[PDB]
Parts: sequence; C-alpha cells; structure tokens
Amino acid sequence: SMPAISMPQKSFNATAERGEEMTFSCRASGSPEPAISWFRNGKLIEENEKYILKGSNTELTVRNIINSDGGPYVCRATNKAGEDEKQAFLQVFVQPHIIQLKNETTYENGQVTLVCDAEGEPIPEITWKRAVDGFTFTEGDKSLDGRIEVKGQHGSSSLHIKDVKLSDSGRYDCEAASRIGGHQKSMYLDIE
Ligand SMILES: *[C@@H]1O[C@H](CO)[C@@H](O)[C@H](O)[C@H]1NC(C)=O
Ligand SMILES: *[C@@H]1O[C@H](CO)[C@@H](O)[C@H](O)[C@H]1NC(C)=O
Repeated sequence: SMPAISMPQKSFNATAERGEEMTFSCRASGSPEPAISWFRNGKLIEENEKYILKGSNTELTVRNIINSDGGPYVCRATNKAGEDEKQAFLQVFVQPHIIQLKNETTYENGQVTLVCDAEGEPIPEITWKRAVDGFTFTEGDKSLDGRIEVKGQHGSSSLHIKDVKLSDSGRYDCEAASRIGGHQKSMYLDIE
C-alpha cells in the first residue's frame, strides 16, 4: 500500500541566535514499511552536529537555530508501492536590536532630530525616554509645550525638538520592543 505520512506538528516557531533547537517528526503508514528521509533545499539531510536524526529518520532535530534555518523542511516516505511527501515549516524570529542611535548637537533656539533605527522580526516598536526625568515618548506623542514630537514607522523613530533649550541637553534612551523582548540604547544630546 502506498506510504501515508502523519505529523503531530507541521509549523514551528523559533527565535534566532538563542542556541535553540526544534524537532520535526514524520511517520508513515504502509506496506512494506516506508523509508523516511528529510530534505532541505532539495538536498538530503545528513546527520551531524547541526542536524540530529533519530528513530529511523522519523525525528529531525535542528540545533542552534539561526535565521538561515527558516523555511521548509521536506519529509519523504517511500516504499515499492509509491511515495508521499509533506513539509514541515520553521519560522525564525529575531529579537529587537538597535542598529542606529547617534549622538546629536545643536544650538540654543535651534532644531534637532534624534533618530533610532532597529531590526527585529516582528518589527519592534520604538519608545523614547528622557533620562533627567524619566519621561517617556511613544507614537505620536508630543511634549506639553509642543516643542517635542515623536514620529516613527517600520522599526524606526525620530524624536524632533523645536526651539532647543539648554536644559534639553543630556541623555535620551531609545527602547525597541516586540513580543520577543527588548533592546535599549542611549545617546547624548548636546546643546552647545
Ligand atoms: C508562531 O508564531 C505566530 C506569530 O506570532 C503565531 O501566530 C503562531 O500560532 C505560532 N505557532 C505556534 C507556536 O504554534
Ligand atoms: C556620545 O557620547 C560621547 C560623546 O563624547 C561618546 O563617548 C559616545 O561615543 C557618543 N556616541 C556616539 C554613538 O558617538
């Protein structure tokens, strides 16, 4: 009888660069006993440190998950009567990481833009925090006096200050956060 594959789980999530591993399983009914084998990118998966195969190839463990591990892994079952193929799929998430947060200067009575840029999957939300008083800015938000405004989209945010004052100087933090976690970095605004 032709091989018929069963899978407990077919879609999987993992987070990159955390030393995580996941195990895909593939079993098949059929006579004669179907032989199970796994493919990635169309090439047979051979056992090593990264890929662990157990239970006559019924279980595939991918170790030390990184972004490039994302995608389809194909389970093939074959016997003299025919073959069946099914895919397991791995979505790899990436925790937020701020990749750009520069220091800035401007002069009193001037204008300045603080820029924070972050990577991540999901795309992180960006929040700004003013060190001296711990006041936080999201969105969208603006200051009571209307001088400060936050605009941002797609994991990037600008904090814009109009009519700078000496007291605006000091540390500002960017916080990039997703369900996965968060990353915070600091820069320094010098009004001088
Ligand atoms: C994988 O993550 C996605 C996106 O958050 C979620 O919708 C899905 O249910 C997850 N799959 C799991 C863990 O079963
Ligand atoms: C901002 O803070 C000081 C300025 O003296 C410096 O040590 C630090 O590297 C600056 N940050 C950047 C990204 O230039």
